[PDB]
Amino acid sequence: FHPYNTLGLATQSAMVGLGAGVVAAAARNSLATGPRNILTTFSKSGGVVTIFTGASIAYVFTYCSAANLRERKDGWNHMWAGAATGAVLGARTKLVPAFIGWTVLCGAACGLFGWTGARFNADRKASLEQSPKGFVQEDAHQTFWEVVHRRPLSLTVEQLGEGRGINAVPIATATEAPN
Amino acid sequence: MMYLTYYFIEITIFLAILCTIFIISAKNPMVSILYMIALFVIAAMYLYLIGLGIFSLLYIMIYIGAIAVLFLFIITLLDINSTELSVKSNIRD
Ligand SMILES: CCCCCCCCCCCCCCCCCC(=O)OC[C@H](COP(=O)(O)OCCN)OC(=O)CCCCCCCCCCCCCCCCC
Ligand SMILES: CCCCCCCCCCCCO[C@H]1O[C@H](CO)[C@@H](O[C@H]2O[C@@H](CO)[C@H](O)[C@H](O)[C@@H]2O)[C@H](O)[C@H]1O
Ligand SMILES: CCCCCCCCCCCCO[C@H]1O[C@H](CO)[C@@H](O[C@H]2O[C@@H](CO)[C@H](O)[C@H](O)[C@@H]2O)[C@H](O)[C@H]1O
Repeated sequence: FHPYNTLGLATQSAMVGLGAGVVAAAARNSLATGPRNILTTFSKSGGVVTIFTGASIAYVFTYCSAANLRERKDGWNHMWAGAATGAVLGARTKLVPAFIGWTVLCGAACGLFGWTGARFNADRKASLEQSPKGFVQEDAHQTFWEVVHRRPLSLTVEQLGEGRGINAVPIATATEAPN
Repeated sequence: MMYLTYYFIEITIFLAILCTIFIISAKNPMVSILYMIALFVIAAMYLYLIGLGIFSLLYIMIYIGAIAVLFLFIITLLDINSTELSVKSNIRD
C-alpha cells in the first residue's frame, strides 16, 4: 500500500465540512419560518457547522490513521471512521447509551459500506458481467466468478487447513496395504 | 470612429443585468412587466448585433406583441397583491 497524509487530508476535510455547514446554514435561514435576517445564519442554526466539520474531521482522520496503523486499505478503516463520526454525532445528545449506540451502529453501517467496496457506484471491471465467468477450461487458476467441476486438493488444504477431516491424502489410499 | 461600436455587446449584457434587477425590484408588477419588455428589446438588439434581426423582429411581434400584452391584460383584470422588497423580509437570502 501507499501511506495517507493524515493532516493534509483532514485539513481539506475540515474546510469542506465548513463550507458545507455554511451552505446548510444559509439554506436553513432561507427555508425557515420565523423572522430572520443575515444575523441568524449562525445564531439559529442547530449546530450544522459543527456537525459537518466534526463529522468530516473525525471520519477522514480516523480513516487515514487506521489505514496507517493497520498498514492496509480495507473496510475496517471505514468501520472505525464511522465509529468516530457516530461518536461525534452522539455526543450532541448528552446521554451515554445514545452515544454508544450511535458509535456502534454507524460504525457497523459505514463498515458495511466499506466491506462492499466503499462506493455507492460499481467498480465495472470487477463486476460479474465484465469479468471472466463460467467454467474454466484447462487446468487454469480459478478466478473469483469462475466455476470448476473439480478443484485442487493442495488448494483446499491451504485454504482450509489440515485437521477436522481434511487431509493432504485420502484416508483409504493413505491406509492401503502396500500389496 | 471605428471602435465606437465595439462594446455594444457588453452594453447589452450590462443593461440586461440592470433590467433583471429592476424586474426583481419593482414595486408594482406592471413595472416588472415593462422591464421584461425592455429586456426583450435588449435581447432583440443583441440578436441584431450577432446577425439575426429576423429573430429580433419575431421576438418583437410575438413576445412583446402577444405575451406581454396578455400579462398586462391579466394584471389589469385581476387583484394581485404584492409585498414590497424589504430588508426585514429578503435580507436573509
Ligand atoms: C461555500 C464554500 C463551499 C466550499 C466547497 C465545498 C463545499 C461542499 C458542499 C457540499 C454540499 C453541502 C449541501 C448541504 C445540504 C443542503 C442543506 C440542507 O439543509 O439540506 C436539507 C434541506 C433543508 O433542511 P432544513 O430546512 O434545515 O430542515 C431539516 C429538518 N428535517 O432540504 C432539502 O431537501 C435539500 C436537500 C439537498 C440534498 C442534496 C443531495 C444529498 C444526497 C444525500 C446522500 C445520501 C447517501 C448516503 C447513503 C447511505 C445509505 C444508508
Ligand atoms: C443489514 C445486514 C448486513 C449484513 C449483510 C452483509 C453482506 C455484505 C456483503 C459482503 C460481501 C462483499 O464482498 C466484498 O468482497 C470482496 C473481497 O472478497 C471485496 O474486495 C474488493 O474490494 C474492492 C474495494 O477495494 C476492490 O475490488 C478490491 O480490489 C477487492 O477486490 C469487495 O469490495 C466486496 O464485494
Ligand atoms: C449477503 C450475501 C450477498 C451479498 C451481496 C453481494 C454478493 C457478491 C459478493 C461481492 C463480490 C466481490 O468480488 C470482487 O472481489 C473479488 C476479490 O475478492 C475480486 O476477485 C479478484 O480479486 C483479485 C485480487 O484483488 C484476484 O486477482 C482474483 O483472482 C480475482 O480476479 C473481483 O474484483 C470481484 O469479484
